[PDB]
Amino acid sequence: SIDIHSFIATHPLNLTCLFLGDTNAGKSTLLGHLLYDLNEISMSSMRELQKKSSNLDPSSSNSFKVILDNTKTERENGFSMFKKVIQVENDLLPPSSTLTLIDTPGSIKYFNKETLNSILTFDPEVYVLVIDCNYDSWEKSLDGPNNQIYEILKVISYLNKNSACKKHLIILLNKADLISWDKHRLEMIQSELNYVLKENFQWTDAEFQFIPCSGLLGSNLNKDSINYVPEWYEGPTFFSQLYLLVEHNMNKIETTLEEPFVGTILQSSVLQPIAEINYVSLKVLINSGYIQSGQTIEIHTQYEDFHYYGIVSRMKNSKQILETNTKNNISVGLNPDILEVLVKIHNTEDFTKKQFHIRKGDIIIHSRKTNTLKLLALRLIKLSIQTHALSDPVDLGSELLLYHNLTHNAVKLVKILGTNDISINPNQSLIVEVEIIEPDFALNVIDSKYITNNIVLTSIDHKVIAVGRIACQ
Ligand SMILES: Nc1nc2c(ncn2[C@@H]2O[C@H](COP(=O)(O)OP(=O)(O)OP(=O)(O)O)[C@@H](O)[C@H]2O)c(=O)[nH]1
Ligand SMILES: [Mg+2]
Ligand code: NA
Repeated sequence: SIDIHSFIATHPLNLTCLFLGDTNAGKSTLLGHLLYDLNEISMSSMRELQKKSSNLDPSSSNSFKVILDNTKTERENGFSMFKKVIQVENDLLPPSSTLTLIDTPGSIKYFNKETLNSILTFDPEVYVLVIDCNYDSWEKSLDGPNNQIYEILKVISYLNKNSACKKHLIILLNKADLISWDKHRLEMIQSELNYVLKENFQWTDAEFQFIPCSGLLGSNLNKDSINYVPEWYEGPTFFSQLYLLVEHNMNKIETTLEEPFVGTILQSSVLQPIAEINYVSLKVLINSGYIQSGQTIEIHTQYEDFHYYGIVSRMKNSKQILETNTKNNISVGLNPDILEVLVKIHNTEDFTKKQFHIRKGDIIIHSRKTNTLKLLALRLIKLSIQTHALSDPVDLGSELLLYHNLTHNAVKLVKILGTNDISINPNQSLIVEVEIIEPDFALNVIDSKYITNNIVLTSIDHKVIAVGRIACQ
C-alpha cells in the first residue's frame, strides 16, 4: 500500500549546524542575516521586522536578530532565551539536501537550561562557535579555566571519543567591523584559540577552521571601506564552508531501515477539554528509525512508572520561524525530522481523576504489543566517563548534574568502579555510578547500537567535570 522504501530514497540528506557562544556574541544577528542572504526572508517581511526593532531597545535590537528572537519575552528582554531550530531547503544548497541551523542562548542562566542539552539532543555534525572580537570584549571573555567559552569546549571537544566520525568546528571571529578588520588583532585572537584547541582540547587542524565576519553587516557570510572584506584575507566565506560540509555529508551511510523507531518529545499539549479518549499533540524529534501515521506507539514518561499506549492519528510539519506548510499531513517521519504528531490515547481509568503528564525529554517508540527494543528506566546509573583538566577532584557523595539527551538531573556520586579511589581525578577514564536524587524520577535509556546515550557531568554550579556515555551493560 505504502512504499516505505521509496520515501526514504526521496528524503533529502540533512546537516545540522549548532551555533554556540557567550551572550552578545552575535549568534542571533548573524544567523538572521544568513537566512536573509539565502532568500528565506521576503523584502516585505523584512520591513516589518525593522519596525518591530525600532520599538525595542536600540542598544540590543536589530532587524536580523528579531527573526530568531521572535517571542514577546525575548524581544522585551533583548536576548535569546529559547533554542531555535530552522530547517532550510532551497536551490542555494546542494541538491537533495537540507541545512538545519540551530540558535542557542548565551546568557548563562538560559545557557545552562537549554544549550548543553541542545548539543546532546540534536547531535549536530557541525559546531559554530561565535566570538565577539570587539575591543575589551574578547579580553573579558576568558576569565580563568572555567570561562563560558571553555565550558563549551569541555563538552564538544570530547563527545564521541574513538571517532567513526570526525568533528567539524567553525570558529566565527565576529563583529570584525567594530575593529575595522584589525589584522594583528584577528591574528592574535585566532592564534590564541588555535593553541588552546590543539594543546588543551586536542583538536586537529582538519577538524576546525577560523572565519572572520560581521553578522550585522553580513561581511564574509556569503559570496570606501565598510562592509568590505580586506585585501589580505584570502580565506573562504562562512556559507561556502557550510555548503561544502553539506555536500561532503551526502556520502553518508543511511541505515534507517535497520534502525528502531525512537523519538524525543520536544513539546506536549493535551487537546481540551479532556475526555474518555484524548488527543495529545506532540512535537517530536526523531532520533532513529521511522514512524508512519496509523501506527501504535508507546510514550514513556520521566515519572518513573507511567507508560501510554496510543495510535498516531496524524502527522504535520512542525511550525518553524520560516514560513512552512503545516496544513498538509505527512505519511512518514524520518531521522532527524521534527514533526507534530497527534496521538490518540484511550483512557483505562476515570479520565477526570487521573490525567497523564507528558513532559519534554520523554521518549516515544513503536508499541511492543502483545528483536524487541530494549528500554531501561534507571535510578542507579552506570557511566563510562573520561575526565581531562580538573581544578579540584570530585569526591564520593558529591552532588552533580547529569545531562542526557534533553534532560538534566541532580545525581549523587555513589561509586567509582575498578578502584578503591575516593575521588574522580584529572585525565582519567573511569566507570562510575551515579544515583538520581529526585524521588519518583527515572532516566529513560534505550539500549541499542543505534543510540549514542552521550552524557555530560557537571557540578551544581554547572562546571563541566566529565563527558561520557550511559553504560547499559
Ligand atoms: N557592530 C556589530 N554589532 C553586532 C554584530 N552582530 C551582533 N551585533 C550586536 O551585538 C548585540 C548582540 O547581538 P545578538 O544577536 O543578540 O548576539 P547573541 O549571541 O545571540 O546574544 P545571546 O542571544 O544573548 O546569546 C546586538 O545589539 C547586535 O546589534 C556585528 O557583526 N557587528
Ligand atoms: Mg541570541
Ligand atoms: Na544578546
